[PDB]
Amino acid sequence: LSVEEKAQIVNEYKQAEGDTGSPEVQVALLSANINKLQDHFKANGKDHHSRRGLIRMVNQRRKLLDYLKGKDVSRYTALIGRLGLR
Amino acid sequence: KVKEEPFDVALRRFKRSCEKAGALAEVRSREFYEKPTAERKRKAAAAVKRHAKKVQREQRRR
Amino acid sequence: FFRRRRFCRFTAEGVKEIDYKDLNTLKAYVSETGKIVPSRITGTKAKYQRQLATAIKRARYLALLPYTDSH
Amino acid sequence: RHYEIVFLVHPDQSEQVGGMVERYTKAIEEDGGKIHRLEDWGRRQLAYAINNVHKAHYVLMNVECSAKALAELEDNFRYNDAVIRNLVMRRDEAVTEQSEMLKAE
Amino acid sequence: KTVVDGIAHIHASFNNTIVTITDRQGNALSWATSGGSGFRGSRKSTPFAAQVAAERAGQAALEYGLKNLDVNVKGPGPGRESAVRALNACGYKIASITDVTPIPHNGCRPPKKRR
RNA sequence: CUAGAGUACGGUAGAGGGUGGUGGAAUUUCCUGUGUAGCGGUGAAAUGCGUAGAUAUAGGAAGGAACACCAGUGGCGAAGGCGACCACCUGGACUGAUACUGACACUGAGGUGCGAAAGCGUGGGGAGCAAACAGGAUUAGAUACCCUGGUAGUCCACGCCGUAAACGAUGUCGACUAGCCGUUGGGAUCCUUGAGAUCUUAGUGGCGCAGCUAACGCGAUAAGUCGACCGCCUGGGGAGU
Ligand SMILES: [Mg+2]
Ligand SMILES: [Mg+2]
Repeated sequence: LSVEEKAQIVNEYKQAEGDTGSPEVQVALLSANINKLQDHFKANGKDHHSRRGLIRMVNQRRKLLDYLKGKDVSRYTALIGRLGLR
Repeated sequence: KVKEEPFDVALRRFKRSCEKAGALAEVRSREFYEKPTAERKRKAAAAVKRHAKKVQREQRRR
Repeated sequence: FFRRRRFCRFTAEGVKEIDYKDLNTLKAYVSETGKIVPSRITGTKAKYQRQLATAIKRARYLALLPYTDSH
Repeated sequence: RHYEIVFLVHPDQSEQVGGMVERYTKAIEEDGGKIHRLEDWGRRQLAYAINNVHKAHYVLMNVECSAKALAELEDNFRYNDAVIRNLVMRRDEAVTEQSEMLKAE
Repeated sequence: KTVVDGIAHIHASFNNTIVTITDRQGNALSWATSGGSGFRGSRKSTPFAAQVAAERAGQAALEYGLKNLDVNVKGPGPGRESAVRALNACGYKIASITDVTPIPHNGCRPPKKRR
């Protein structure tokens, strides 16, 4: 993922902060990066050592959602529907 | 390559220049194929014979 | 200490990114037959020895340096 | 970006190579890529035989183009008989001029 | 027939040694082998027998002249340097001596190890 | 709340993957010249190859796979594994500064994946090497070792199989405990010329005190002192049947 494509996302899903630590910043950065790789793995089929890196990012994303659900519900469904998951 | 002036000088300038270049021990290791485990024994035994030589000489360097 | 100064042939100067163009440098590091020297003879640091081996293999490809005494 | 295309031509085409420079670099300017050096090292002797010749004519060139003009010169060198070897490179930096032909004379 | 400044080729295996006198064109003038001198066995591989066959090639070479020789030594076996000292014994000006040795960078794989 | 954990920012190092392309040395087959009696092999020989012109030697063509020297107790990868050069996509680690989130962590029965090599299926491709096999020799005997040949295979695409002395014969994670000599990479401080200096993290090696151990031996990369979860052992054969 590029540098300005990171800066496009942090500007968008900022929690009126200027700050990159909140889960709505972190979940957004991972989800844009999984969608980019899906055509790398339709050309490269036998790329197994890079398949291993993608499953790290998927499992990291389901851990931050349950932390988000384990605190609030209003912040949760305002983020699930804004990305279209589950 | 050795050019030329007596002849015995250019012989010893050729016997030595071949050995100081090589290509005589390398030919001798082309006549039987070593499986790569047996080439990991040269890599194992020669590393022991170098690090032990740096310490056994220190006993002479006492 | 000739093996000590040649370590400083790349580290004392700011010549960190060596090129395959300075043949006057690279001919100091190639033996009379054509094969490449070790790094316990020059004594160069192993960061640059790896970097030195690429500039040989590229200059060899462009026919700037031979391989053997045959051709 | 920031390529360092080096290619050598046939010794019998070293007369014609002056038009061969701009014939390639005009298409790069169509892409939108400026050129930061263009050196001609001249006629030198090889270290060995490449299709049974011994002279050549080295052409040094540093180009900063996008992905289309790289696809141009990748193909044009393959479809020629003047050019006998090439080498495309990549550095992640810019280019200053006048490297070594002063020092090579 | 008259030729000068010939080239001497020396091929030295572990069991036999073959010496050939040629020209710059790569054409045969005189060949001589260690087996043709009548050794045929354990005596065949000795560096002494690489002197008998060396001078015998150097005697049918004076049919054509060849006052100058250029030596290419090729092979791992013994008699690799003993054959050169048996060349100017016949009275030949040896100009330069050159190693030629086929060394593959990777090459085909060799046969298996003996037991 | 920020000490665990994760993000944003500079910055290095690497045979970490996948898709194409291009080299040089050597081997073999073929063509052509010169040239003429053996070559090859071995404790020694023989089978074999040779004037129907071999080996040698020079010129040319085609084709296949491996990638000298660098190369190292050296690197990278979760493990198996990974060495020609370039482009092409692509994963993670290190190191520094700085802001943010504020415990978001650990392990994991079942379940899901990636699995050397030999082998199996359909299609390619056939340089060398080489089980099965054939001949010679050795041999009371020799299916064997040694010699001359030689097929599946090894190579590529797609799919399968799932085991190895799959080894550090040592499950993952966290915290404390004398030292000294090396080495990869990275910041420091420092008089500055250093063949510099000392300190600090992340690896990787050689000795060693306490301590433990049946002994051998490990010893900040524990088999030392302690925690959290899991797997597994119960005399030898019978039998991992
Ligand atoms: Mg293993
Ligand atoms: Mg076990």
